[PDB]
Amino acid sequence: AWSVNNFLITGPKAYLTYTTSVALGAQSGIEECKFQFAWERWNCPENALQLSTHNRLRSATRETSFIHAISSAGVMYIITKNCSMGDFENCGCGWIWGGCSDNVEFGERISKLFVDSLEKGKDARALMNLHNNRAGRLAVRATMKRTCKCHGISGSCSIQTCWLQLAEFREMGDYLKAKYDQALKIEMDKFLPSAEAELIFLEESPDYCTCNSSLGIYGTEGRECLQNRSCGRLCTECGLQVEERKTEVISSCNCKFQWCCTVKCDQCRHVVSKYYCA
Amino acid sequence: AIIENMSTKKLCIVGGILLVFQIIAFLVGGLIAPGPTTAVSYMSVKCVDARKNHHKTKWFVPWGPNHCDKIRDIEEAIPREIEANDIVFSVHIPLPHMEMSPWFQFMLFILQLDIAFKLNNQIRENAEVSMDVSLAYRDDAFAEWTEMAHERVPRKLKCTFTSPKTPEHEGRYYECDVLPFMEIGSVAHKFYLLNIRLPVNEKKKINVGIGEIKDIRLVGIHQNGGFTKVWFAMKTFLTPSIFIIMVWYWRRITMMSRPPVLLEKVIFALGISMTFINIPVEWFSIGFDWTWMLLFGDIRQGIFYAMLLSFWIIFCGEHMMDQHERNHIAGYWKQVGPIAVGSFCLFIFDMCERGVQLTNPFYSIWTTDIGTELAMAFIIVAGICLCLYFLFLCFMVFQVFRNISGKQSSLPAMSKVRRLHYEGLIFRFKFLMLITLACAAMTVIFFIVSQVTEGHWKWGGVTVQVNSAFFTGIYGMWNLYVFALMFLYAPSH
Ligand SMILES: *[C@@H]1O[C@H](CO)[C@@H](O[C@@H]2O[C@H](CO)[C@@H](O[C@@H]3O[C@H](CO[C@H]4O[C@H](CO)[C@@H](O)[C@H](O)[C@@H]4O)[C@@H](O)[C@H](O[C@H]4O[C@H](CO)[C@@H](O)[C@H](O[C@H]5O[C@H](CO)[C@@H](O)[C@H](O)[C@@H]5O)[C@@H]4O)[C@@H]3O)[C@H](O)[C@H]2NC(C)=O)[C@H](O)[C@H]1NC(C)=O
Ligand SMILES: CCCCCC/C=C/CCCCCCCC(=O)O[C@H](COC(=O)CCCCCCC/C=C\CCCCCCCC)COP(=O)(O)OC[C@H](O)CO
Ligand SMILES: CCCCCC/C=C\CCCCCCCC(=O)O[C@H](COC(=O)CCCCCCC/C=C/CCCCCCCC)COP(=O)(O)OC[C@H](O)CO
Ligand SMILES: CCCCCC/C=C\CCCCCCCC(=O)O[C@H](COC(=O)CCCCCCC/C=C\CCCCCCCC)COP(=O)(O)OC[C@H](O)CO
Ligand SMILES: CC(C)CCC[C@@H](C)[C@H]1CC[C@H]2[C@@H]3CC=C4C[C@@H](OC(=O)CCC(=O)O)CC[C@]4(C)[C@H]3CC[C@]12C
Ligand SMILES: *[C@@H]1O[C@H](CO)[C@@H](O[C@@H]2O[C@H](CO)[C@@H](O)[C@H](O)[C@H]2NC(C)=O)[C@H](O)[C@H]1NC(C)=O
Ligand SMILES: *C(=O)CCCCCCCCCCCCCCC
Repeated sequence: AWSVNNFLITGPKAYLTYTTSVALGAQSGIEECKFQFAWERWNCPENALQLSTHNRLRSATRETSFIHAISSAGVMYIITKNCSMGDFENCGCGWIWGGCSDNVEFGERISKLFVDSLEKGKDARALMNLHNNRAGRLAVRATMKRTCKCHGISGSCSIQTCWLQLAEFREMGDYLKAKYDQALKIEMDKFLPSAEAELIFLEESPDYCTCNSSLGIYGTEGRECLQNRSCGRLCTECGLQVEERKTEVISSCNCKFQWCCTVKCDQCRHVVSKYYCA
Repeated sequence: AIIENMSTKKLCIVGGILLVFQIIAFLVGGLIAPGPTTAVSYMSVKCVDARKNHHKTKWFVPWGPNHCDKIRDIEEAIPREIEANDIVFSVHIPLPHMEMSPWFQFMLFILQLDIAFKLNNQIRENAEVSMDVSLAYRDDAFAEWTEMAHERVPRKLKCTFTSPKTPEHEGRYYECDVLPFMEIGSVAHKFYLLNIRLPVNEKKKINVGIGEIKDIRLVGIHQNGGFTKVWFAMKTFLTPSIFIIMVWYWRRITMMSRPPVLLEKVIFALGISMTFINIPVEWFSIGFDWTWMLLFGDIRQGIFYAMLLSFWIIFCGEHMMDQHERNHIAGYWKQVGPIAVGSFCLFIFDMCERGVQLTNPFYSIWTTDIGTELAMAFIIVAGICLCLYFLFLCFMVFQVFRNISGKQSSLPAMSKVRRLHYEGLIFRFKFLMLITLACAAMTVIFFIVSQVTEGHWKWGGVTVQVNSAFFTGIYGMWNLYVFALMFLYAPSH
């Protein structure tokens, strides 16, 4: 669904040079969603992105609500950076009289038109996706940090200029994961309304640990985790194997550092306690 | 004087006219002028200097036809083998296909470094960032750049990491204070190019242990170009009214047998200071570029504040019905004591902070170890002077109220000639004191409201910018205050 080809055919006009960045931002949200779910029974697999469009009744789970929100949030984040980096000509604009919209309403609107156009229908599932996409965009605005500067009389605070700055994408992933832990199951249509900043799903998730090829479930088999903590209860309950490999891993070690850069390092050998669940 | 002779109806009428003018002053800012300032955030483009500096500047351009070879994100310099001094953070201040105009009139830049938390590489106890900053200007596209300033800009990194230092939180950004970067006093040219370089040296500690910088941001602040035009219109409308009323006031004063008393001369000086403020000098900044305009506009309003405090204290002192005659400024250790010393200290502070910024746009008095000490000492002395002046003013208010209470027990037992004189003096003092208290209360209340509010409301179908409404309303209120001072306390027929 969140592909460059889909954003092209099923996408707004008059904004055609953004489609490469829109799909790119949707991928940024997915890889964040994969990170946030790396220790769970559902590791945000890329299968539930194009195969999750049809069979809406069996794809209206709590996990697809996170899919839409984190992808819509990623588009807003990536476009805002593009406008701040000068990658797009006019982002917000009068310039002489009053300035512009701080290149975040443009990112929100570009995200809005590109991802809302994807849902062709207006059925019960379509209302959910429009709600979840809006919730992801609001999570971006809510997570923004406010900083201010005093430049008054002799640098005093008689006049103060305040501006909103985007937080790092990890903050919003944690924010949306928290909203995913508290998700609302709706009854037959997205009767009563729901809060604008809350994710909503329609059908309960299935038993993800059990493998089901048809339902796009790969099962909780042959997966790394941590015991120290989340797994074990996610491995011993479903899966009669733990199988501590204890295989050596090579990583960076004893490096000299600068603010960035390619640096002088070496090779460092040490065994680790990596696990493969089931 | 005029305040003595006028009846209650004429006083109410002039007060109502002033009230209408003040409502207009609120409304011009609220419903016409946009926000006072515009803060626009920039992301630096990390260009790559794949050469050796041959004493010829390159002016790495972030975007456009001759755009620099750039890396979209750090850790791309490891596969490409890019050193620390080969990354040039470049920002084009006019965001693409926009252009700065002389209607902005100041250009504040501040840096927001993004530093990732790494267990091996952390920020030292006293981390200083040294930046080889080069700034350039250009009026026409497809033309060369010209260097405005190029000097090393050292800043101290006051960064903190609220999150725990466990490896589970590695890669998170430091929560760091904003670094003051530059403020030029005029928007001379349409386009500005800013190249920031961070050379490193291990033999001598420069840019060592400053953390793991990912990106550096930059916020551009200017006066919105629309608030400037409304401010200019207001100043142009206010200068002739104040000038004419002051000329009329002094012409009436220099028409009586008696020489002017101290209070009238102080009112004349306050009118002179208000006139000095509202002379529209800044129109000349649209055709000519003068970086000293902020200093001029700072000194003007500092002078007016000092003269207003002096007028308040002298008005309170002169209105006590004591045996002493309190003309002849020599004897006012209450006025020249704290007010003059505080004004001189603030003048030294602004000359050492905004005055040095003229030659070096990146100079900040807070970066020096002893410079910040001297500056903070100056503000400490100024605050002590202000507190002492407030204490003296409260003492004088208590004394004059006690004197009024003492006299009022013996007004009926007078010769109904000087008795009317004393009753009028008491009434005038109380009337102006209540007006001054109301004006100060409005100023403080609306200042707090503006400082706590986002800036714009939506009670109706149109946004109401209260931030610029504050500035226009306060300007008009104090101009009308001086106008009423020069009209009420003027000689009459
Ligand atoms: C808005 O802002 C966004 C980020 O904030 C930008 O996203 C960035 O977009 C660029 C542009 O595509 C992407 O970065 C690279 O994209 C390449 C696309 O493939 C292209 O390859 C050729 C051009 O190089 C050409 O055939 C085509 O034009 C084709 O489209 C990727 O190939 C590239 O892959 C990276 O990762 C590979 C796997 O790790 C790695 O092997 C690659 O190495 C290559 O490049 C390095 C460095 O030049 C060389 O040293 C190697 O030898 C090898 O040649 C390469 O490192 C990479 O993804 C990407 O989508 C994104 N970048 C980031 C960091 O997010 C948007 O572009 C902005 N919007 C606008 C309008 O500008
Ligand atoms: C948004 C508001 C902006 C600020 C508003 C400022 C207004 C403050 C109101 C303060 C009221 C002061 C009056 C105190 C009471 C007083 O003094 O005595 C009262 C006087 O009653 C009155 O009629 C006072 C009328 C005052 C009308 C408002 C004053 C406005 C004049 C100048 C304002 C200065 C600029 C302030 C900002 C301008 C825009 C508002 C009774 O006196 P009396 O009858 O005993 O003796 C008669 C006397 O001999 C007359 O010749
Ligand atoms: C938490 C406590 C809050 C403290 C409140 C501090 C008080 C005021 C804060 C704001 C100061 C005034 C706002 C700035 C407006 C201003 O200076 O306009 C100036 C005009 O200057 C003025 O007339 C402002 C006068 C402000 C007077 C403040 C007095 C308040 C008194 C407080 C103490 C009360 C004592 C009462 C004594 C009573 C005695 C009887 C012109 O600006 P500009 O053209 O030079 O260009 C600058 C412009 O901003 C853009 O270019
Ligand atoms: C009632 C008085 C209150 C103070 C009580 C006195 C006791 C102690 C005083 C010391 C406390 C003052 C704190 C000031 C700290 C300070 O230096 O702040 C500085 C900036 O603050 C200042 O520059 C204050 C300068 C003076 C503020 C008033 C402006 C001038 C006022 C009137 C103009 C002249 C009128 C003369 C009247 C004289 C009357 C005596 C920045 O610190 P930062 O780096 O941490 O923050 C960065 C910020 O974003 C930059 O804009
Ligand atoms: C705004 C800043 C840059 C300072 C501006 C200075 C002027 C606004 C001041 C300083 C000298 C003043 C003047 C000094 C001399 C007088 C003469 C006075 O007219 C009379 O004395 C007539 C005598 C009579 O009654 O016959 C009227 C005010 C005036 C012009 C003053 C008006 C205003 C002036 C020009
Ligand atoms: C995969 O999921 C499908 C549907 O959720 C399962 O099919 C159901 O299996 C139950 C077993 O108790 C039957 O009662 C239902 O009638 C089945 N429904 C359909 C539509 O076939 C299936 O068993 C799961 N597992 C596998 C291996 O396919
Ligand atoms: C920030 O630094 C504000 C500007 C500093 C004020 C400038 C000093 C002006 C001196 C005032 C002169 C009038 C004094 C009246 C008392 C006799």
